[PDB]
Amino acid sequence: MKPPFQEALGIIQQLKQHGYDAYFVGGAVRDLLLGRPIGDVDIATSALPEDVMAIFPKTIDVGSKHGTVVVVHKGKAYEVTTFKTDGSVTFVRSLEEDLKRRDFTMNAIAMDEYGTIIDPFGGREAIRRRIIRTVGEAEKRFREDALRMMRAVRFVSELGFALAPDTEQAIVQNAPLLAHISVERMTMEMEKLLGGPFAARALPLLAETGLNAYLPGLAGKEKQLRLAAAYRWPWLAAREERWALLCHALGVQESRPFLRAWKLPNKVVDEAGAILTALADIPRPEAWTNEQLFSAGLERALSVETVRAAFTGAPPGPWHEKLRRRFASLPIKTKGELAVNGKDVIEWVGKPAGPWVKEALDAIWRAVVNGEVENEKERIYAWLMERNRTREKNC
Amino acid sequence: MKPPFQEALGIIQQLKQHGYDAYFVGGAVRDLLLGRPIGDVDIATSALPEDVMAIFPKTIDVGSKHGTVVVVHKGKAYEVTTFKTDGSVTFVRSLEEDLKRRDFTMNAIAMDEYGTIIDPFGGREAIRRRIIRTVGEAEKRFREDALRMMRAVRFVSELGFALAPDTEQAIVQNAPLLAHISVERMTMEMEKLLGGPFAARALPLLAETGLNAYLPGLAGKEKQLRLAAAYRWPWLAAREERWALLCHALGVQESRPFLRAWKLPNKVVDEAGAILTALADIPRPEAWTNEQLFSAGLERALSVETVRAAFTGAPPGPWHEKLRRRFASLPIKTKGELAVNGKDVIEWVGKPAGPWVKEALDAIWRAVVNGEVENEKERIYAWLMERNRTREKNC
Ligand SMILES: Nc1ncnc2c1ncn2[C@@H]1O[C@H](COP(=O)(O)OP(=O)(O)OP(=O)(O)O)[C@@H](O)[C@H]1O
Ligand SMILES: Nc1ncnc2c1ncn2[C@@H]1O[C@H](COP(=O)(O)OP(=O)(O)OP(=O)(O)O)[C@@H](O)[C@H]1O
Ligand SMILES: [Mg+2]
Ligand SMILES: [Mg+2]
Ligand SMILES: [Mg+2]
Ligand SMILES: [Mg+2]
Repeated sequence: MKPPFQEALGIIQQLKQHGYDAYFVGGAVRDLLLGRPIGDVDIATSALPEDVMAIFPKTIDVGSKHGTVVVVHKGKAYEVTTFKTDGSVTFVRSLEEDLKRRDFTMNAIAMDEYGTIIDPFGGREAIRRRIIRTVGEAEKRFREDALRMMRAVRFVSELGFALAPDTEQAIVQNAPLLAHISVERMTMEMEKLLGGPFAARALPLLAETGLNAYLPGLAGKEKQLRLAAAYRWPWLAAREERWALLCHALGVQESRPFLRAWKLPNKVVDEAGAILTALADIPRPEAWTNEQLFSAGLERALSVETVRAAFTGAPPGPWHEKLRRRFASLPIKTKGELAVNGKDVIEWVGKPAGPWVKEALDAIWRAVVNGEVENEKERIYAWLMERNRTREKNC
Repeated sequence: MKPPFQEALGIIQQLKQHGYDAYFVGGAVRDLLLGRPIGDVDIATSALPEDVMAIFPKTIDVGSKHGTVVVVHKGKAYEVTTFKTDGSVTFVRSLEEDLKRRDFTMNAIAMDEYGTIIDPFGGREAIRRRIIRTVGEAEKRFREDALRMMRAVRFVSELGFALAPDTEQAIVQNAPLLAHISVERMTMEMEKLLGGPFAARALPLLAETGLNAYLPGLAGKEKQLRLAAAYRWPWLAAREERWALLCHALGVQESRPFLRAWKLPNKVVDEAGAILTALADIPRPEAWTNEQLFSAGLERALSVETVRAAFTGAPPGPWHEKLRRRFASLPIKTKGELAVNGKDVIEWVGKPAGPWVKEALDAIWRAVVNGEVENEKERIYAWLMERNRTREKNC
């Protein structure tokens, strides 16, 4: 009894004591056997949602309508779900029927309270071989829920299994069925897929299967998805870093409409574009300017250098370290640190408030950051006063 | 900082550090002030669902569509919700706007990370006075969401506050609007209502307001709901015990269609009926038979005696204790313990399998339970053999 299951045992044990019968199901079982770090623990049972909610003190009703109830047990959330047959939903008492309806054999294993693997579909066998194979007829399953095809690919990215020959074939043959699946759902698969350790060969697969060109903005980018195999994807440590690089590798022109079409939240779309733009604007790591670094703020500069690294092969290590150093010597680090205020500039220049003020303050921060003048009132004043009779001597 | 809020502080503190601003809202603030045991802590914030989900490691998406996200923090689930204006939903940045849309002034208080009470609608006053008053126009609020009326009454039951004269008036004037609210939602209110410490006066209230007779099966039971005031409701310790007694007190004829019309889950409807039935079959605590006790199993017998107690005024103490004792001396406690098997009876009586076998086994368990014969094979055999030549001497 490995620690992730050890603590979830309470749940099974209690469902059993009320005469129910429950099992560990899902990736966690897969992971355990595969030797992976264990993902998160799910419990399937013969108990119906209102029974689960009656037995355990804290329960969250996530979706009891399709069998699932969240149980908070000794401090964590677990998803407990009644055994079901995938049509509205029908509940049963057969664990075997509940496994039959699961996507791939690896995912279709179960473990009992005593640690016994129950594996009626040869998932264990598929794990030894490292194969993603559909439970039952590859074709039928994908018709039932086209999204399964997407998962199959991401699983390739996540575990470096290979697609079974006939399962793969089914995908190309059943590609179209995707555009019936709501974007949101595809996005979370894509995101996982990009963060796969094997992302490097999952992107190409996205092309050699029919899946490309039913995914948003991946219309005929087949050439592009193949050359993607050369990108050092796994050093991307962040969501934005990922999307950014995806764009860069697909030669995406305007980041905004694309990342939007994927229904990613605004802040991510923005930040990804930010990185992307910075990267167009700084073509070499030495090229960073106090200005642009200040402008970008340490984090994003770092991400830029990481995304660059994932494209070049040059580890970001040394740059990240110089950026960290530079940033911490920037005479000011935010605009709010500026020792001088918009209203000061007004009193000094005898001009009424307006759009010239921004321009002033802008020229000032830059001058402070470039260290042309200290961040102190008296010295900016002189600086500004003297630079206003220079604009007179020029035109 | 009381312990319920102490641990939730983290959530606020983090939302604030990302520059958001969040408050403790809801019953828990009310509870705190009223001096009650604190119900469960909720957080309202200016941050949007996707921000909350971004900041906190474990999050459950219960309903981000209307602003709510559950955050698992240091081992508990908390409901975090973006400030909103009740129409689709509009998110704002005003805490004041978010409180304005809540049901009653007691429920519309707020507390900040430093323990400051923010109370723009005089909830604090309404607590001092012990009054349920609508936030804003009593009439308008009930039109917006008729369920509010139900809550007001259950809160009466839960806190012993009185309804404000004009709020009450609004209920009678706006009673009809209930039949637009789905039963399920009324059921959970009713259930709380029945388990109030003041249930004794909430049920009558249900009648003196127009609410009665838009609640299922409470058509013109006005007379009955008033006399309900005399029932010792607060000793009912269980859901079934409650419904049971509610039936008994409404003179409900057939338990089953009634409890069903309330959409309670089946096991409850069943068990309630069980208790109710046993109660019609045993009119005095002394009257319990080894038979009927064995037939009911300790739990239910106890529940019967408690439901009786709530109707009579005689404390169930002594009976509960004798039942516990009797049940633990029942020669067998389940039908499975019987020392003799259906197939034994066939071999013994030379008759083919069939419906007479049940009848035999039935007569046997009863005889064991009544202690007419030991629960042992050899002795049941004789008992049965000798009782089969008695049915010959009789007809
Ligand atoms: N689209 C689907 N069709 C059939 N079964 C599915 C589908 N999606 C999920 N499942 C089943 O339920 C589980 C889904 O859980 P989930 O997708 O969270 O984790 P997992 O696939 O097991 O691994 P991971 O934790 O990495 O995501 C799978 O184990 C599989 O049994
Ligand atoms: N129908 C409604 N109309 C307006 N506001 C509501 C409504 N239902 C709930 N609320 C608001 O949200 C909170 C709902 O919390 P909830 O019903 O869970 O607990 P509570 O009423 O505050 O007290 P308790 O924990 O005992 O139930 C209330 O405090 C109130 O602010
Ligand atoms: Mg999983
Ligand atoms: Mg978990
Ligand atoms: Mg509450
Ligand atoms: Mg809580």
